[PDB]
Amino acid sequence: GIDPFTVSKGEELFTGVVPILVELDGDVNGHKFSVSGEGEGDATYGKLTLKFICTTGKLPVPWPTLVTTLVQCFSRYPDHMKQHDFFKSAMPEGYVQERTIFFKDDGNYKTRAEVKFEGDTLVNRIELKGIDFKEDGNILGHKLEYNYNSHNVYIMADKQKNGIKVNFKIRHNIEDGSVQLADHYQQNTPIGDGPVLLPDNHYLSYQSALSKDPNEKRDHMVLLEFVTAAGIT
Ligand SMILES: [Br-]
Ligand SMILES: [Br-]
Ligand SMILES: [Br-]
Ligand SMILES: [Br-]
Repeated sequence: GIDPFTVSKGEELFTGVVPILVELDGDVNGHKFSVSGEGEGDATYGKLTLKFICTTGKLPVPWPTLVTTLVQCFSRYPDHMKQHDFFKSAMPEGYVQERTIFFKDDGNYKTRAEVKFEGDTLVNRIELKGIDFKEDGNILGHKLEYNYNSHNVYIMADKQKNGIKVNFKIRHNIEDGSVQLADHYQQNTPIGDGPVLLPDNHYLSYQSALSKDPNEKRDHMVLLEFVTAAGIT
């Protein structure tokens, strides 16, 4: 645990608007890149507003393939489900979020992130490793639409890791009208040793919109996103 006093513990840190910083270093089939993002989250409304920039030049993969990787503590948990909010309960010390993302008939991403507070800022620091991609596939060939769909993200307790398991399927729209499936396997573990809320089975409901900043000439993505916990009552 932490200094008891630490003015705000877990949920108390998210009652207002919180600045967010995201830092990602990636390597996909040897194409190395980095991304930074900045914005804010308002968990009362499940609301995220973020702008991401590829800091190394051109992004070697489509932006939509990075949305899931690039802060589930900003989810709106209904009052009646407050006891199932693992993500906020881990704060401020935070949690490790690990994924494997299988792109159907193509490669996989494996990601490891630490999500925690650094002062007033909620920070998501990620490493991403992609292998087994087709150089002419939908990912390295940049054949995905710059858009995003709504999804449910399914959560269960992992009592052995004092954490959670998460799984879900993302369907990316291909430029020919077809669909590129990306199956997500996820686990989160607290960084601290204190108690955390281990949830009953439930899900998060996501809506996401991607756009561009008309005055931004670097390779970038503007993201608006709303996230709401559901599935209990
Ligand atoms: Br793109
Ligand atoms: Br999120
Ligand atoms: Br969109
Ligand atoms: Br469920």
